Amino acid sequence: PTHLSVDTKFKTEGLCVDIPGIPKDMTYRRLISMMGFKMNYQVNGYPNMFITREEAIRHVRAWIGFDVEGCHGTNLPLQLGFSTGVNLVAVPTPLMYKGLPWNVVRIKIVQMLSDTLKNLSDRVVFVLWAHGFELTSMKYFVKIGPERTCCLCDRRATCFSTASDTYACWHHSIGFDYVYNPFMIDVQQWGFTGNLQSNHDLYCQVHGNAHVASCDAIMTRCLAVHECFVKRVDWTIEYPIIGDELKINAACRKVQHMVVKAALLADKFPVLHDIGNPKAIKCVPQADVEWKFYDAQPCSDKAYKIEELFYSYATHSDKFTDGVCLFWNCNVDRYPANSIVCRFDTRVLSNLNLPGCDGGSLYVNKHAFHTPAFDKSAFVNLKQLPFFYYSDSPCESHGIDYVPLKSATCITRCNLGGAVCRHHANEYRLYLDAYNMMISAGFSLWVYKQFDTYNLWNTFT
Ligand SMILES: CNC(=O)c1cccc2cc[nH]c12
Ligand SMILES: [Zn+2]
Ligand SMILES: [Zn+2]
Ligand SMILES: [Zn+2]
Repeated sequence: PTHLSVDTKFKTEGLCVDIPGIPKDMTYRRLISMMGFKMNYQVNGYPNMFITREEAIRHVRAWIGFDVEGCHGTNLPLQLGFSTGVNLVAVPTPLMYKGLPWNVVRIKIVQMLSDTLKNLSDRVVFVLWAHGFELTSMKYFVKIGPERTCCLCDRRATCFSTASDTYACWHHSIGFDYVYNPFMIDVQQWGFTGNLQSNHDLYCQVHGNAHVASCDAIMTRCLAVHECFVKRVDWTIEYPIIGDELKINAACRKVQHMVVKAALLADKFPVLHDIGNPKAIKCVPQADVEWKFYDAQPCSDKAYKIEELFYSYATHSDKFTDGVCLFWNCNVDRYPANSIVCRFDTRVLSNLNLPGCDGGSLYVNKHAFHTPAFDKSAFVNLKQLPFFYYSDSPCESHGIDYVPLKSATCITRCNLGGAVCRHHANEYRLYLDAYNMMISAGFSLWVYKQFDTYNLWNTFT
């Protein structure tokens, strides 16, 4: 069982208000036929328009919530809402657009999906809370057939043009009018009691219901993300490389060793309390410090209460007041004052970060991590960690042309002694690039208020 069988049953109770008299017994095969799509027995890579919950999770970057509200059935106009906040009105003659015929509506749909998805996925997954009109309207903007490649490149075809009779991916679809071979999934098939708003509002206070189709489309994708990434967590699923994943991850490792090593040199803490990843390793292996590890998986729902991390039942818990605490991506409600902290800012706009549930976001870099909403108050006992570069390594070149470096934040023997050497200038600039890579990727660094880089200069005496 790799794909969803067309002979699987589709619960139709949710479709009987827009479609009165629909059979209770219904397969995907009969539903697709009813929707106007002739699969004509095809073994060419597109076995079903609808996908499994598992296939949907592997393709989370393609998720676009879709809702159609029957505004006034090729007799009345339809309001087409997308989780992008777009509302289009199709006529059969929070961004809201006036009534227009399908021939122009379908052009806008291709433009919008292509701009949204080109840098995220090779496909679209229409996430629905199906009531009837969204499925019966797909024949107006969707064409299906064998799997294909773009006319201008080797990527999988996601759009079709009736004007030129050619196929294109999301990058080369300008002027294309049909969505080609889309995927879709009905959230109602997962067995819910009650309507969309009641199920959504159980877990999210951030998306309201302004009664437009995009509002439902957003709430639908939000509820799907909650079910698949907040309540259900699968860290085994790997996701393709689409951006700066390898550079961002390497930068995080360089930044972590740098910041922790400098803190241990500047304030000579005897013990370090490392909380978070149960698979974490000593980021500064040569440090003198007593390195103690505490297991806490990434919290995907709400941030950990600092108090519950010490709830040791009938035994005494450790005193974190001695030494320093390292919370590298361990999201707590209020950090202790003696901490070094890396906290992902969920508000960041990027191709790695997808909108999440209740203010949080779904960070997808090798794995999907739903992260709780960023909260500035978690850092009240700390300060924003300033940029600095520290190096005790020898001033030795080993060899890109050179411009002399002048910086107050290059903490080296050469800078103390008057002039930065070529090696430390190359290393400072590389470290500044990795630092900016990680900050721009959404990460934020915080440190105990007594942290001072002035204390680092005397480690050369
Ligand atoms: C930081 N957390 C602790 O010191 C600790 C120590 C011993 C048991 C438990 C259970 C939860 N936390 C514990
Ligand atoms: Zn292409
Ligand atoms: Zn929501
Ligand atoms: Zn030097």
